[PDB]
Amino acid sequence: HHIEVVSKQMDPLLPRFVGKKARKVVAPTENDEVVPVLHMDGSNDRGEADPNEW
Amino acid sequence: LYTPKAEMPPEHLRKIINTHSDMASKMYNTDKKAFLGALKYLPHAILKLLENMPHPWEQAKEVKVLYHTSGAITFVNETPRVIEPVYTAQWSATWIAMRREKRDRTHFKRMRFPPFDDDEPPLSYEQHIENIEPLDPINLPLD
Amino acid sequence: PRIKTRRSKPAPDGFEKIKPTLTDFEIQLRDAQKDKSSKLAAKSNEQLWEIMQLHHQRSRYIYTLYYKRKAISKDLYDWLIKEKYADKLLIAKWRKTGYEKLCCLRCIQKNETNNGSTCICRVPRAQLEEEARKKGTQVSFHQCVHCGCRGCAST
Amino acid sequence: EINEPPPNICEQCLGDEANIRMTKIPQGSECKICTLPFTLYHFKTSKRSNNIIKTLICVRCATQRNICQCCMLDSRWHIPIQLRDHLISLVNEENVMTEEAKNDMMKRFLSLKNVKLGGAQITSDPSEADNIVDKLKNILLKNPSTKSFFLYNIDASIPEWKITDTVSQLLLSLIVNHKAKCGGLRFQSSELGERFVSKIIFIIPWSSTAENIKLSLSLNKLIQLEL
Amino acid sequence: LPTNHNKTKLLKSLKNTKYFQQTTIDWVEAGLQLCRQGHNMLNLLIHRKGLTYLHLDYNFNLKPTKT
Amino acid sequence: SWRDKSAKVQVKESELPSSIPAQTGLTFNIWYNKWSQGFAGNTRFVSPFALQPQLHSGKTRGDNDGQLFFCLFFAKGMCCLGPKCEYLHHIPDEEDIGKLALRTEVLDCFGREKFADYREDMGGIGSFRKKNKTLYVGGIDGALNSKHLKPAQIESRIRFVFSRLGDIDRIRYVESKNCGFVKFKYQANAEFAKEAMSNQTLLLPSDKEWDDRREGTGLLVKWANEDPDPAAQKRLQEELKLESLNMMVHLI
Amino acid sequence: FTKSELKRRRKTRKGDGPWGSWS
Ligand SMILES: [Zn+2]
Ligand SMILES: [Zn+2]
Ligand SMILES: [Zn+2]
Ligand SMILES: [Zn+2]
Ligand SMILES: [Zn+2]
Ligand SMILES: [Zn+2]
Repeated sequence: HHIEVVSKQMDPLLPRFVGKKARKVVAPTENDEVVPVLHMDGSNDRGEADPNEW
Repeated sequence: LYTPKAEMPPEHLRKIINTHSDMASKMYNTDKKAFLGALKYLPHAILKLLENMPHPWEQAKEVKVLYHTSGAITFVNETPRVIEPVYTAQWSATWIAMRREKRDRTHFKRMRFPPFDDDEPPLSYEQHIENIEPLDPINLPLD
Repeated sequence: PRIKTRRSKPAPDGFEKIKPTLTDFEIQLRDAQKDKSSKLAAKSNEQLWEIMQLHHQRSRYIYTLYYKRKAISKDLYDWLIKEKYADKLLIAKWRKTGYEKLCCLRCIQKNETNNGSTCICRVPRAQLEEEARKKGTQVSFHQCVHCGCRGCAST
Repeated sequence: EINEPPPNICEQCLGDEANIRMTKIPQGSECKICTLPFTLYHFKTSKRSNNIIKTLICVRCATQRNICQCCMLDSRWHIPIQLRDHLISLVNEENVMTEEAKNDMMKRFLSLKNVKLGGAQITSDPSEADNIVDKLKNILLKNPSTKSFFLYNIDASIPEWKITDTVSQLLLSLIVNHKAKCGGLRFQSSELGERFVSKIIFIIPWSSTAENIKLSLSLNKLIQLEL
Repeated sequence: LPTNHNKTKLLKSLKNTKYFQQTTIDWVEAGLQLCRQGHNMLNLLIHRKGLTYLHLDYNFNLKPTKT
Repeated sequence: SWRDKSAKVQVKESELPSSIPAQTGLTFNIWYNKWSQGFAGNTRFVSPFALQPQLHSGKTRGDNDGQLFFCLFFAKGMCCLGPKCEYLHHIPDEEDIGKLALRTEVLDCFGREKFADYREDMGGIGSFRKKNKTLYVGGIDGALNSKHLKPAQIESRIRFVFSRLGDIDRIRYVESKNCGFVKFKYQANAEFAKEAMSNQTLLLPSDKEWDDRREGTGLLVKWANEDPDPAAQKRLQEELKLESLNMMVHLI
Repeated sequence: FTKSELKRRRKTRKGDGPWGSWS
């Protein structure tokens, strides 16, 4: 089925965009796909001797 | 496919303005928003109105006007243009007329300001002014 | 009708005949101008249309006097136009074929109308009737919003 | 933002015209669900039809519910969203709801998520819809002139409209209390009453295993009276 | 130096729309109507803000009603 | 019948009331049409007019057109446009309900959009999310100017009032809660009544407090949350199932 | 359409000129 879209010109007194009113909106993250965090190391001698200093 | 605007009956505009003095219904709820919107352009309107001040030799100057269908604003569309030397001549005549008046009159009553009190509203142009005839303007009598 | 200045050229001879006719119109307009506090919307619009139709009638009168009846002098007519007892543009439209009858100028501006097209009042009643019959319904409207126009009466 | 999503309007709603001319006010209202600006679309279904149809909800909301943007009905079956969710809950499952959060902030948040709700996941893919339909299908298979009566043995579930319409078919006023079942029927004339009676769960005296029935009536009546 | 590209004036823009009509009104009428209009505008704004206790006088001399 | 005659005017716009209610405060607020600088005492009052339907109902501009919406002011019994009104002037019936059944999901019979949620009172026009047909009827104490009537008397009068405006699914008065629950045949009907008897009087000419009807506070006709009572819950469920069977058979 | 039919039918409007009643 077919139709013609139009933009009716409105009175240039009334607000152009009646909708927008500076809403506070929290965003959903939408991290639906999982992603790794992937570091390759294994320090034991220096990695355990250091914390006593750090 | 263009055509000019409708030179409407000014009576219509008057009626509209009359209607929008007692505004207190859900009828013309969006017209109030219109009024608020019009504050953007009110200074422009003011400028136009002061631009077409009738000069002191014009008795009763008409002017073309754009106006919102809800009477939220009344612009003075006409630009007040004049033949420069002619204009100078007119002002010169008023300069000499005014000067003459100053010469002759023993005392010169000035207008009290402001003209109207805070209780007194802006009187309707139709009810008071449009009936009564204006006094003679200033212009030195020419041979 | 504007306000009589020094710059107003006074009315020529044959105005004394017509004065009381357009006087009535003026009076009506005065009656039609006031805070008739119509809480309602449609009725409020109706008042406005009363002024509009009245204006049409006054202008229509002068047009009639000038053109159809062929009574008043040209100078007088000109004076009337200048003073704006009758709208000139409307008269011009009337003079043109097709708009012999025409409520007002606002009903033939295709720019103002959201659909790039004239006021439905300009559609001849017969056509509308035909349309309705074809559809099944009746005449959906009775007068447009721009003026009180139950058909604009091209025919 | 850019007008990326198109409007989601159904057929029945929109009307049977080859070409309508609708208008779009962008950023043109807060929706009826998630209080959130969206491109409001609207149109008269016919030229001379007085009722405009405006797009109540936002496109994201529409997608989310998988519905029309004007009807608030499923775009497939043209039925109430809640009802369709109930149907879906019934066949293939036990529980499918589409919970709208009734708190003004949270609703916005929910709307923002690109995730279909319970029933919407079924009705989006047409294959699944079809499957659901077929499963549903499978699942399927003496006149003293009183003008004023006192009717008894009234099924608890029956409404007054059904009663009065039935009476009309057999032909006024009516009083029913589903607690007592003392159906205090009254006719607009006595002649009409006569007509009715002469024309005759219809237990009917003319006051102005039936025993057990009377008892059941009795206790119920008593309870009603105490209320 | 006036910039030339912007040849869509305000009045012209307004003229383009339907929501304005034009009439020949006396300058005094224009004035009075614009005072009335302006007054209505400012009062509408003030009331909208909520602060009805600021009474506009018709002479545009604003003052509070109450303490 | 309504269709036999043209609709009379409820009240001429001279007789209509102004939009300046009661001076509840010290000053009037132009952009709101409410009052301000003081909210001392309750706002609500009793409707001067009422839909006497047989004396009023009839043809309109709408009955010519096929306008699908009924006149709010008809329901309120104060329409100042009688036959010249676009919105209709008669009690909703199966024919008209059926006619607008597509659109009425999204919005009322008064052609105004429903919302996500009920207004916390369940007071305003219904939510789209529920297809409720059940009006809560508070403020009967106020609606009768503190007339110590019988519960039977109350329920009967209520019946007389709402049965007149729409086909009833059931009514039940509650002595212990001093209120009604007035389930209707159709949602359109429910909508219509809910406005038609909002702020109205339960009093009658036979009653002695007839001239004091204005001075009290009118009927609080709101929408009803479904009962906690499992006796009716089960019934509701059954009904839902039945309806579902209908539509589901209709899909093929 | 006959122009006399329009002549008879434009007097059926109960009002005069631009505003007709047309019942
Ligand atoms: Zn016109
Ligand atoms: Zn027109
Ligand atoms: Zn016309
Ligand atoms: Zn739809
Ligand atoms: Zn939304
Ligand atoms: Zn009405």
